[PDB]
Amino acid sequence: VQLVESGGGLVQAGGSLRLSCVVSGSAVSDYAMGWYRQAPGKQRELVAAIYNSGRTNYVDSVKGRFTISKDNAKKTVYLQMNCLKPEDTADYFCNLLGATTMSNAVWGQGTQVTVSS
Ligand SMILES: [Hg+2]
Repeated sequence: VQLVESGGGLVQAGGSLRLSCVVSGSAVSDYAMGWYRQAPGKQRELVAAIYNSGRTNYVDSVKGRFTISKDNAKKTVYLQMNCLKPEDTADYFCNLLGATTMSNAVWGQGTQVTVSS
């Protein structure tokens, strides 16, 4: 898969961002997708998942604050990020679910989110 993230930036605590992930091919239509984040001294962790049916789930720390969605026609996955806190500072990536362990996974450059206090 080919993946290009955008929308990150510097934001103030309490603010909002909308991240986009444009995917080549039909991955958005064919596979469950997720948004991941990698904090300074950590590994990539799944924070939001969207399943083929349109069902979603979230890690507890972002539930109610972040919303994952997709547009099949635009081959894009979105992460609406509200109620941002400094602890959300991280590099954000989108990918097929399982990409942290599955063979031949490919990652984009990610998009950096920095939340100031
Ligand atoms: Hg909130």
